[PDB]
Amino acid sequence: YPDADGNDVSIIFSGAMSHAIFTYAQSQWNKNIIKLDDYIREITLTVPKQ
Amino acid sequence: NRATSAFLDNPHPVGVNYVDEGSRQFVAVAELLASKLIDSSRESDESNSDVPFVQAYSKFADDNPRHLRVKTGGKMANALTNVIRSYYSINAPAIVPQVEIDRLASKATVSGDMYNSYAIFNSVPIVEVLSPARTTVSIVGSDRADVTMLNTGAGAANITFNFGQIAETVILKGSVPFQLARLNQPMPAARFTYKLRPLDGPFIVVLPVGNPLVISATAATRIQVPLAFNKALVESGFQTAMNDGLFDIQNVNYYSSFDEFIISQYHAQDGINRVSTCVILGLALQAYDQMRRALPV
Amino acid sequence: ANRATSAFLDNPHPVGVNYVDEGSRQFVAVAELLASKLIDSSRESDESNSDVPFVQAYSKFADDNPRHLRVKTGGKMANALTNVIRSYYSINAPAIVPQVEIDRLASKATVSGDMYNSYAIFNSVPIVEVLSPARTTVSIVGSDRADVTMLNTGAGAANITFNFGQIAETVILKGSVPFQLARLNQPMPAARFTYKLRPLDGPFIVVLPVGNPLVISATAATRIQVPLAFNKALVESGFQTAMNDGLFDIQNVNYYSSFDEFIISQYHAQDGINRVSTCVILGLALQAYDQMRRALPVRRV
Amino acid sequence: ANRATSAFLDNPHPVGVNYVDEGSRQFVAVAELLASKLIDSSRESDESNSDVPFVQAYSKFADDNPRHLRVKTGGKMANALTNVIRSYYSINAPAIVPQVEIDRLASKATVSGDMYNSYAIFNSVPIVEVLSPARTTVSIVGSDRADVTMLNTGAGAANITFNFGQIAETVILKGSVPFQLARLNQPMPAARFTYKLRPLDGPFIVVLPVGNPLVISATAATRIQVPLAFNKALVESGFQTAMNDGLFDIQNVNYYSSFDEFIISQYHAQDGINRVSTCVILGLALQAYDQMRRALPV
Amino acid sequence: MDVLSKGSLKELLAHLEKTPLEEAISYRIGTVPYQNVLISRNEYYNQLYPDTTSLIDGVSREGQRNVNGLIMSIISYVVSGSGHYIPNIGFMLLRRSILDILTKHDTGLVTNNLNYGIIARNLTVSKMNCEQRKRMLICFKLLAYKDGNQNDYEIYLNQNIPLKQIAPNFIPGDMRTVIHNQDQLAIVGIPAYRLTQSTELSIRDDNAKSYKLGYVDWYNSNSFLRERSEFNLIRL
Amino acid sequence: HALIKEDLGQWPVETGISLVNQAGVFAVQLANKLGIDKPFVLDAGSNYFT
Amino acid sequence: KLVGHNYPVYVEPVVNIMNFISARFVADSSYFGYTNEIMIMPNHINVPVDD
Repeated sequence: YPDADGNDVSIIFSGAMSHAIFTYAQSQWNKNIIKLDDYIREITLTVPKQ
Repeated sequence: NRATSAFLDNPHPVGVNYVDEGSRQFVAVAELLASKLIDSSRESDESNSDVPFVQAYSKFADDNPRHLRVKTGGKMANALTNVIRSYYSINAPAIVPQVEIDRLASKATVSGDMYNSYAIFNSVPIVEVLSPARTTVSIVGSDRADVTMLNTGAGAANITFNFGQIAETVILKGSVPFQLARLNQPMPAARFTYKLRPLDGPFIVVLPVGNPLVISATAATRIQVPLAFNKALVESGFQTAMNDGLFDIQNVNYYSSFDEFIISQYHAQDGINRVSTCVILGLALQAYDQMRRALPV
Repeated sequence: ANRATSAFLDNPHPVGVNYVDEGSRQFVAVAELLASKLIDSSRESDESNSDVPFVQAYSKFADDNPRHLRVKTGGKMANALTNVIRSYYSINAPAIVPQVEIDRLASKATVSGDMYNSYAIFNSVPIVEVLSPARTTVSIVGSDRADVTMLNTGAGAANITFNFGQIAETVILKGSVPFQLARLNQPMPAARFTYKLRPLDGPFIVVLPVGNPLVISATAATRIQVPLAFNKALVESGFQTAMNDGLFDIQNVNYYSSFDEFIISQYHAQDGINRVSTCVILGLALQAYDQMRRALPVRRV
Repeated sequence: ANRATSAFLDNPHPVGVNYVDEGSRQFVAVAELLASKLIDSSRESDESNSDVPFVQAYSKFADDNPRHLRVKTGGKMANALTNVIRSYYSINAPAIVPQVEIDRLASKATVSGDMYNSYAIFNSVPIVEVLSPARTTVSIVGSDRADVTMLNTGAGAANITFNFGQIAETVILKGSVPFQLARLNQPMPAARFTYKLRPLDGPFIVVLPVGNPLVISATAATRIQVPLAFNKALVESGFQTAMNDGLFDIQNVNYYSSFDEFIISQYHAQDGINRVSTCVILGLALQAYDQMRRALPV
Repeated sequence: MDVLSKGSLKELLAHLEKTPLEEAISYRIGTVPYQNVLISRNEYYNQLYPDTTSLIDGVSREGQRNVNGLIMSIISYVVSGSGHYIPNIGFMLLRRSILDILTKHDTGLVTNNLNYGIIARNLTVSKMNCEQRKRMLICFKLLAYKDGNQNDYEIYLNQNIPLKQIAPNFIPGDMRTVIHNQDQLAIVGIPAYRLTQSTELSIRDDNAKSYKLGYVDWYNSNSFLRERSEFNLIRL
Repeated sequence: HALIKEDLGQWPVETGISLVNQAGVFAVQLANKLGIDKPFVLDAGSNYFT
Repeated sequence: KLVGHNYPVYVEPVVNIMNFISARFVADSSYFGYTNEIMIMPNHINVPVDD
């Protein structure tokens, strides 16, 4: 079923440990996935003013 | 005339159940898991995903959290709440089965005991202040004792101070300099502050006729506690448990803080054995505060 | 005839009605999260003997790198946080920060912004009213522990009425000597040292005999909904820093010794439920103000 | 004229002038860092079932492996930390620890001993003097919360002078009943419950009406530069432990209830500025002493 | 942001045609203007910094429900990017665009009997810069020509010589004057090189700087966020 | 009778060697088997039947 | 250096993942096939079991 922000959520029958490890891995990689505009803002701060 | 501290009067007996090695392991396990539960909640709030909280709640409550149902805390919360009730008073029922406690204690392994550390408790015990004729003595306060004394007789009066034998050091300060010395010892010159060891014996303080003298007292007592003990958390847990009504049982005494509770039980007959149960209650209250903050009900 | 009341409960000044929406709450929560990162990065920079951890945290916080020959104060984030703290205290304080700046600053982090996740216990004891007969003198001293000293001269068995309000959850009474206390139209029990009372039970009558002054020490506990990041130690330290810096030097306002007295006094006023919501947001902002100001110390004696 | 002063402000004893150099400051900061890891090692020992995290941290702290035979004391670092604390309190205490040992202990960690990169709020109320007329009686009680009780027995009202010193940043006055306080040569304000004062402005005059006693509660806040690793809760606990352990037992010294009273009393001396720097280093050492002695009690 | 970015009379008038009156007004109570306050500027001074709150600060302030309050809110939106709090304006006026309120008779609003000297004093015309002064005079001329008060507009300009020098050169009824106008009215815009992320002393200066700094980010990341809300909706 | 079993494999543990060392070595193998060691994004929205 | 290394604030996700897996290996041992306690009993003694 669709999430509010357009993501797809899958409900399945799966293990407690396999679900815990897989979803924790997803959350760790996700916080390092950012939009291009935010990436440009971070780059602009590093480069000189002009 | 005799004046004594209010919090030291008639300490009610504490519970005699859930004090064995298995029960102590259950309290230590509960504190360890509750701390992880509150740490995951803060990490969960900061980030977008709620994965850390789900895993912590599942370990604590043995069921996955659900949006429709409220987060009660599971069987661990129910066992912890009733065990706290039993410790306070001997009249509180000991209903929680031991097989259920043993099963919960096996969730995690704790490498420690209840006697591997210590904590300083700043509750001043004034067992008695014996005063002669025409000498009014009032004792106010528990963390800081305010002994206001005033005499109307023509001659100076001697007032006996008994601080018990459990406190390590007692610090005395006065509104104006006063003379104090042990029994059968020469009086020193007037000083503003004194440092005393309560084992030294009853202390004699003189009172001039002129103006009232107020003595401010502080004390430090060391009690063996687990290394995970935290005085800030046990104070919050004590207040929360009192508000929740876990201590509403007949023929018991109510205290302002866990500091006064443990000191009053210490200053009683069979006080060494009472204190061990009180320390277990302290760690249980530490777990109760952390869990209730993450799961308010 | 005679009436006595706690000093901190008299005339609670109105709180600000600005910066209380969802976007402003997210801004305060973002500030607390990023101010915490500043403190940890300063500890890491000290241990690592390098400025790399501090530069990264300051750049995220201030959108600018630390500058040589220029005191580091926190940039626009510090300016916005300091002004909204002033606005929270009183209505007389102006509203200066625009809405565009807050929305820009609220997007730095991914905080929830919820203000009702958890609870906190406050120790200020409210004594709304103590009514005394003509020949009795009553004094109320203290906020964390209230000492009520009462003297009865002549006649006998003066009746003193205690009104602790309705907001406080539990109140514990301790006396220098055992005393008698019971509710209205109830029999007086045997004298005992301590009492546990629910302030909602009603006015409490205490029997005071002649001579021998009796002092009652009262401690109270009140529960207020607060975020999970709430830490009372940081809030109280931030409160003193704000008072020292002069952020609360506004006209026609009341000054308090601690955040405990502030939140309790506002709770006991009329429409106090909606005042507490603003006070909690002020507490989180003062938490951020404390961690930010310790990481960057401008004031030098 | 009756003059009443706070009990804790009188006769501040001289503090030690040793172990205040850069090398010694790094030693205290190293001790705080290594004692913090020692406490955390206990929790990391519980997540597993082994004692390797604790043995690993003890060896770093004590330069020797723990043994089941003897009581874990702390090694050379424990003796150095204990003796350095004694030298801080009084100038009569010997400086037993050599500087070579301190330099060796300071190289364990790479911390920098900068003690002026943060601030702390201290709540002791400094009341230097309260001057009252003949008929009035004034009593000052307490340090964290100063309860000044004044009774006027004369025919007319009395003026009482309050001097809060020149160090405290803010002082908040709350009275049992409304009262009037104005600075010298300024018109009296209407009766209010609460007054906020800046002590530097000048002495304050309080009008005492004839009748029931008036009690004023005072709370003060003072900002003192401290290291960033300062923890007031941990410092206060260490002070009580050091007092109980007898680290402060030395002739011709003054004893205080809390580190709040100690630092404020030293600050209010004739040359109190130089004492505060040493007192802050003592607090950081006391913070390390609390963490270490709790992990290793003797 | 969008209104302050327009740099020509054509663009400003086109924007006011497409913008409803809802954007001009705000639903935040704010504070009362004309108040001597002390604000915190820790970049420069340890002491608090005095200033006076105004209607052109860029922050919503309370305003009355008369005709003057609505006009003052519109002018503040043009020159500061934020309007005032006028309680319960009504759906009938909120759907109308800003230009119709200024230059049309179908709004049901009587904008006659308006004093430009009083309005200029309330908006602190002595504190606004050349571009803000120019924008204010554009609104005045549109109001004057719609109600047939061109003489009162000229009288106001004669009394204020500094405003007469920088008066706009367009006539509201003639299209040729609008297209050939060469006024520059851009308060904010993308600058060559960059501007330091530093605070300013005044309330107006700091708020204006916050608009300039955030314009670059607003320029790049506005199309998608606005489109997500615009989709599946009917315009007012 | 019936039951559901989660099978994550068998990982023998030696008592003498430290448990944390074995857990870390097994963590690398478990992450590789589950496919979470490298940065990744789940694509399971198309795994359905109507 | 390995013993005294301090984890940076921006620690890599692979380290966080491995710490999560190792923690679950120790905390929940029944999932991976080992336990801390066993019991040996004769057949004639009836033990309450999971039925």
